[PDB]
Amino acid sequence: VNSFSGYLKLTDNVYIKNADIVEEAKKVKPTVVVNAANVYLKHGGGVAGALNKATNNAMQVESDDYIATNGPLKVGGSCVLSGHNLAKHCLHVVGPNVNKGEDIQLLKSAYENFNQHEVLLAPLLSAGIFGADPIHSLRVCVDTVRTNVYLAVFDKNLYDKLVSSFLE
Ligand SMILES: CC(C)[C@H](Nc1ncnc2[nH]cc(C(=O)NC3CC3)c12)c1ccc2c(c1)S(=O)(=O)CCC2
Repeated sequence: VNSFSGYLKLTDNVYIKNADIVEEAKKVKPTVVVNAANVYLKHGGGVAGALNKATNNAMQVESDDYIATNGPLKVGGSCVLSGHNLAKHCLHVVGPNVNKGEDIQLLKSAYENFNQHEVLLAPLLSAGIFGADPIHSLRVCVDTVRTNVYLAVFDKNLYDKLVSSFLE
């Protein structure tokens, strides 16, 4: 139903909340939930692990069948698969992992995938153990995405830092 609540409005199309993306998906029932995926769709840790465990491993089983016949994605690319019990669809987006040496310029391409969907629930791409500067990831989101994006950031200190930095 795309019924989002409790978000701060940063721009006319970008919203942010201190929340777990899994709990937001259960409450909102969005048309699209974004996963911060890797190229072979191995959802072991972080955001991808939280989403997969909330589907009771259905997301990993579907992702393994997709990779067996289609092979890996590219950095900056995306794949629409089922959203299972969390959303109508899951948009698996691969942002660059700068801690593993990948190019930060590809973060723009990663966010450009969001423009194919009118409204999305999403994490902050390439943050956490992917190592991108989170303030820079928020700036790329704001400058690239034109559709309605609801960012769930599950860390109060990081949320407060992002909001303070944006309001400078
Ligand atoms: C910056 C984080 C606060 C954020 N995490 C989250 N953000 C929003 N809903 C979440 N639910 C569980 C989370 C989660 O990370 N759960 C683990 C047990 C810690 C979580 C996040 C944002 C983007 C990325 C990652 C992590 S990652 O997985 O480290 C690498 C991929 C990019």
